[PDB]
This record gives sequence, structure tokens and C-alpha cells, in this order.
Amino acid sequence: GVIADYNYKLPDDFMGCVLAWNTRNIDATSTGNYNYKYRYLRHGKLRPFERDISNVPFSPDGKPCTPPALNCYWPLNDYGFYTTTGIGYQPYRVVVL
Amino acid sequence: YSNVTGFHTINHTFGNPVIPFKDGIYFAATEKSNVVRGWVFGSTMNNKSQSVIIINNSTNVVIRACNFELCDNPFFAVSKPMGTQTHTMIFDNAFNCTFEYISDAFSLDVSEKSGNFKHLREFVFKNKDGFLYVYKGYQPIDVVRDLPSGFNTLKPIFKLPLGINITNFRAILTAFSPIWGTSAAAYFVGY
Ligand SMILES: *[C@@H]1O[C@H](CO)[C@@H](O)[C@H](O)[C@H]1NC(C)=O
Repeated sequence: GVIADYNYKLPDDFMGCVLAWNTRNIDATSTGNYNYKYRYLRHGKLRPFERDISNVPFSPDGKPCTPPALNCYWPLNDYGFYTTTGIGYQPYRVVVL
Repeated sequence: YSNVTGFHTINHTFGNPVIPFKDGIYFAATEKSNVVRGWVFGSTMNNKSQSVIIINNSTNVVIRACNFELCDNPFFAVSKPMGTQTHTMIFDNAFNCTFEYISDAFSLDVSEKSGNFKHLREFVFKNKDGFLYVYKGYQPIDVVRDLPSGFNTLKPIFKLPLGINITNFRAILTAFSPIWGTSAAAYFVGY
């Protein structure tokens, strides 16, 4: 969806563990954690086990962009963590083996 | 017997463009004075995405992945009458350095030789499962140009999980400045 093809792709045969715990009081604030972001924007998609921290404006479905062009935005999008939200917008911290 | 792109370098011909890595490459180094000395494997070719530098600076095999500000002409400058390297103009900036390796200390052939090409280095680079499969082939040759028909086994030296975005790459030549200039050399893409 979002994490694999844009942020970081994982292969589907060899992988270790997911080490996630409760960081409600650590990473979030009740009005918003606007500090950390994700990629939804890449010309193309990733291979498995691949970082991408490109601060180059791309297209969301792989279209070649020399900006200012059509469908060319920020590579990064907000998280918005609350302490007054559900579990789906609580911040956790995952350690991958 | 498949089609192999021959990027020769003569005193005017200075070629290391954006070459696609799309499946991996079969590299050949038809060398006599170690002209080809490095690569940068990346996608965006700037300081934005992660990209790895694998070079031999005639002292070390320097293996490093950062946000290198990609100089749009990466080169080594070696004085042709003197015979030593003067410059290492590869990177301008380097940040979020995610991998580092520097090999053992030595001294390599730096100055320019003449005649046939002394040795052929056969390199294979593969991005699978985040690894960078780096293979090596090496046996001596004696030829002017036109990559010879041969038979030798490539051997594993570096199973490297770099985990970065590699869709393109770019060769790192060596400019022999006697003002830039080169000597006779050739490298091969080899999809
Ligand atoms: C590709 O290789 C074949 C034989 O290996 C050759 O006949 C053909 O001319 C080559 N292609 C080009 C464009 O030279």
C-alpha cells in the first residue's frame, strides 16, 4: 500500500520479528505530532529492502516530472499523532529483525 | 553472445553517462593503467536519495553510502608526467551516511602505461533482496580493443546488504591531466 511501495518494501520469504510497544506519552501530543512524515510519492515503486529519502518532487503514479509540472507535490505527508485518538493514530515504535 | 555496449575512452572521448542498472550489469574493465576506478549506485543522482560509492582510491577499496551531492562529472585527476593522483573530486556534500567500509591500505598502479591492455576485471552487480551481490572475475589479457571471446568463472567477494535505491549508476573514470585528458581504456555495460 503506502509503506511497502513508497517508504520501505519488505520481501515475502525471509524476515524476522516486529518489536512494537506503547509510545503514547513519548511521541504524541493531544493537538498533533506534525514532526515526522512518510513517503507517498515516487516515480515507480521500490524493490524489497530498499531505503528512499529523496527530497525530489515526484508524481504519485510514476510520471516523469520536471517541476513545475502536472501532479508534482511534496514527497512527504503528515502523521498527526494524538493522545486523544484511537489506536490507529497512536504512535508505536517498531524494531524489525 | 549478446549485444554489449562498448564505451571506449580516447584522449577526446570522455564517457560516463547515466547508465541503467535495470536488472544488474556485467561489468568489464579492459585496463592497463587502472583508468576505471569507481561507481556511484543510486537513483536520483543528487544528495536527496541514498546512494552508495564503491571506489578504489589507489590506497583502499572505499565503500560508502550517504546522501552524496553527486558531482555531475565524477573523476580522479592524475598528473601524466608525474604519475601520482592529485584530486578526489567525487562528492560535494555527504550526509545521513548509512554504510561505511574502507579496505586495507596498499598502493596500486597509478601512472599511465602504454601498449596493450594488461588485465581484464570482470564485475557483476546484482540487487536482490536488499543485498548487492558483487562478483569478481580477473585474468590477464593482451589486446587493443574489441572485447575478446573468453571463458572464466565469476566469484563472490561481496554479498552486501546495502538496502538503497539503485536504478541507475555512473562510472568513475580517471582523468590523466598532463586541463583534463584521458588515456586508452574501455568499459562495458553488459545487461
Ligand atoms: C548484436 O549482436 C549480433 C551477434 O551477437 C550482431 O549480429 C548484431 O549486429 C549486434 N547488434 C548491433 C546493433 O550491432
